Amino acid sequence: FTIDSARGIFPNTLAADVVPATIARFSQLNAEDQLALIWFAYLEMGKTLTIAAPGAASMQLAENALKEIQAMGPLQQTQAMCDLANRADTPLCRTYASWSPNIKLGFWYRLGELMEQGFVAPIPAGYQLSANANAVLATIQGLESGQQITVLLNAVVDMGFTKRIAEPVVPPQDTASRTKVSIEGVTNATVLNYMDNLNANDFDTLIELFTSDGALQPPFQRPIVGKENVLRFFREECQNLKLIPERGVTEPAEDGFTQIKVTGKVQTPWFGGNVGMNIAWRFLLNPEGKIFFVAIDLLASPKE
Amino acid sequence: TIDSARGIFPNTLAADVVPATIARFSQLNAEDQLALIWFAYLEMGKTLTIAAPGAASMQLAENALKEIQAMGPLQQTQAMCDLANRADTPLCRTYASWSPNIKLGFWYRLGELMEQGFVAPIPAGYQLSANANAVLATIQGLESGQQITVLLNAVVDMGFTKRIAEPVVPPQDTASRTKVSIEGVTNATVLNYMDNLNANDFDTLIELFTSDGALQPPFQRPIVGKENVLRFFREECQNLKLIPERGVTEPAEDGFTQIKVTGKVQTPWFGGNVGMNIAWRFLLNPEGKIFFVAIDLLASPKEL
Ligand SMILES: CC1=C(/C=C/C(C)=C/C=C/C(C)=C/C=C/C=C(C)/C=C/C=C(C)/C=C/C2=C(C)C(=O)CCC2(C)C)C(C)(C)CCC1
Ligand SMILES: CC1=C(/C=C/C(C)=C/C=C/C(C)=C/C=C/C=C(C)/C=C/C=C(C)/C=C/C2=C(C)C(=O)CCC2(C)C)C(C)(C)CCC1
Repeated sequence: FTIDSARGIFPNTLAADVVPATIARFSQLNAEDQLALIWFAYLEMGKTLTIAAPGAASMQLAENALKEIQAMGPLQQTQAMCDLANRADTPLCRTYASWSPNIKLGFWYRLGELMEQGFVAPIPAGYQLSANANAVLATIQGLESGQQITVLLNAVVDMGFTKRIAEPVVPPQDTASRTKVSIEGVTNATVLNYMDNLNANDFDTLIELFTSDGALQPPFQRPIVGKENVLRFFREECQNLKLIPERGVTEPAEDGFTQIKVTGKVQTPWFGGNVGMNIAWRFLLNPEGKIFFVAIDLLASPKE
Repeated sequence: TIDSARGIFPNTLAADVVPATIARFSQLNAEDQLALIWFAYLEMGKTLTIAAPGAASMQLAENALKEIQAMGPLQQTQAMCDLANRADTPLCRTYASWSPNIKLGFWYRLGELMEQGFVAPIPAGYQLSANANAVLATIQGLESGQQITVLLNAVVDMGFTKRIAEPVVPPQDTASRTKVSIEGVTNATVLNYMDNLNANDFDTLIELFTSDGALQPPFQRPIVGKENVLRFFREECQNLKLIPERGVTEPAEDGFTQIKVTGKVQTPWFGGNVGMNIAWRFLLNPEGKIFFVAIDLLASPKEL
């Protein structure tokens, strides 16, 4: 069997496909409505949830692009933000496209602050969203917080126009300091080592758990295949998570493989303990215990 | 901008449940994607018959169909999964070179063969996953015009990315042409647009556009410039019946005029058995040329 056929394991896991549905609707909107909608969502979410500050290295990497926009006159600033949302082919859009998700997020965090302050052209006063756009924002505001932040993440990542620029890799947590997870029902060493090395930012140890051709599938994305690609993903995108697995189930699979599904919560360093996303992991392990495939799913509700 | 013009009549109520539903579909495991379509196809076929693919189309897909028919059953199932997964294989590359009609004709013939048992069918008694059953429920709840647009997009999105299309039909003889009538709208450019498209007269039709003008099909990005728009007309827009009903005409910036028309459109795949609810949004420059036209599938007849 293939990586792609393995996507079908635990086929009855209830993934939150309202998230990609909602991003698809969002993507249909006119660019100015896209930007206003996110401005509205950001302002209202900010009443009860504060975004962590972007890292210093991140801000340094986005600094030249931010300066360029801040130096523009107001009509030109608005046009540059529209170019990003439209995925137009421009130098700024190409630069944005070369960035990891964290750098893109930190770029918009800083523009958000500047718009609140009046230093970068704000959404026009009294702006009203289009018919479709107001419905999309209603949908977003009805979602669990973990689903809301995932919609915003995808909206930010999808902007710009397609060299890879990412933050420096943090040193792994010192061995003495590491905590170990406990999962009801699951003593599988590979699963436990996966969770514990990821919580420690120990990506060189983590990648060693994979088969050479192994894949990792993030929520709502295609599998990332092979150790080179999966390690790059870990280093660019997977730093400083907190995985909090709760319970699991272990079953035999074809050809002497084992499949394990674990559910629990995950926190992103952008929100710390203020947002706990509901997550399932679905592992397919070969006979030696190596990870041939792991999918990470955002779940439809805690009921999942 | 072309992109800023996407915002005209911003309050037109597009059926964004269609791209939402496509996004959810696209998350599914490949075998569930194929079974789901098989199920929708079978149930829709009890009240709607798909027109036969044209002879030229069938000839163009003939070699790929023969190759699949020659495979043993496990390999046929694998080939159809490769298509649904967008895997990189020769068959997937060939499929991706085809226009939508050729892809549709390829699946129409495989559908007939699966019904007959000559090509590996969906396993007897197959049950969809949790997410997949919800996706199919959504589809079955949509208007028929929205259902067929979902199936069209699912078919078009398969394969892996030379352009192969059916031959262009000769324009309808002029003595035989009918003329549309639109309540409220006597604009010659809008009327010539509808009438030339209904006559398959793409050379005359393209002449209504500005050099840099664009056409935006339902839920797709603008197709920009006369070369690209004419190619689109010739590959994809043959044998439609546009039945505009009424419209509204307003001034726009820089001496332009914007016109929105609503009505129905029939595709030759279903003839008069499916009438899709459609809006056209035109932006015409001061000389009457089309700078931008968007074609939208509407959320319900209540948007007409
Ligand atoms: C745009 C824009 C604006 C600013 C918007 C801003 C500023 C938005 C900031 C949003 C952010 C900060 C969202 C962050 C979301 C983070 C998420 C959702 C992280 C989820 C990570 C998970 C689920 C990881 C799971 C994993 C697991 C557990 C594994 O086992 C393997 C690895 C991996 C798969 C990664 C303003 C307002 C100016 C208006 C104009 C336009
Ligand atoms: C896959 C598959 C299977 C077969 C599926 C098949 C066989 C499905 C066939 C579906 C079809 C046949 C759908 C056809 C849909 C056509 C549509 C929705 C056309 C809409 C056209 C419009 C709206 C045009 C509007 C335009 C206007 C008015 C303009 O003014 C400008 C041009 C344009 C924009 C084009 C089986 C079962 C084996 C199971 C395994 C997988």
